[PDB]
Amino acid sequence: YAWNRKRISNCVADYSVIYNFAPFFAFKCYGVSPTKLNDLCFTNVYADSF
Amino acid sequence: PTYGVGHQPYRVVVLSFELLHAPATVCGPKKSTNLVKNKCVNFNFNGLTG
Amino acid sequence: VIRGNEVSQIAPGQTGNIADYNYKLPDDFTGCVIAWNSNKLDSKPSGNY
Repeated sequence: YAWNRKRISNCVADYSVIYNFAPFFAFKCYGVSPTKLNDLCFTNVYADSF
Repeated sequence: PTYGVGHQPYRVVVLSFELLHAPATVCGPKKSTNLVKNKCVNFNFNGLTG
Repeated sequence: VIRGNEVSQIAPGQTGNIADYNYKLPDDFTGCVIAWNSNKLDSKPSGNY
């Protein structure tokens, strides 16, 4: 009910180090494949944690 | 043994097959039936049904 | 043997880090992959290296 939103911008995102931080199983995504997150790039990245 | 759940040791045995027009050697367990001629009959020549 | 985050990694039409060097499946093929849990089957008291 009080989830914290952290805005991530103006940096270089390497998504290969996410697997070494949390012991999850599947990188479940809807619009972008997890193996193609590095060649192309976006405007802003937001993180919601609950 | 005290590691996280996201990188537990697993095991894989692959049983990949292939579909070729090569002379087939490995099949399933079946039975052979003698030839018939000039008759409308269903056939099972090496798995090629019709 | 494989790691935990590798059952979905080894697939036709998939990339990553394992599929580049260790084991790569062709995109169009028949047959498949059998996987399970072998955490206690690969747990020495000092670990596996």
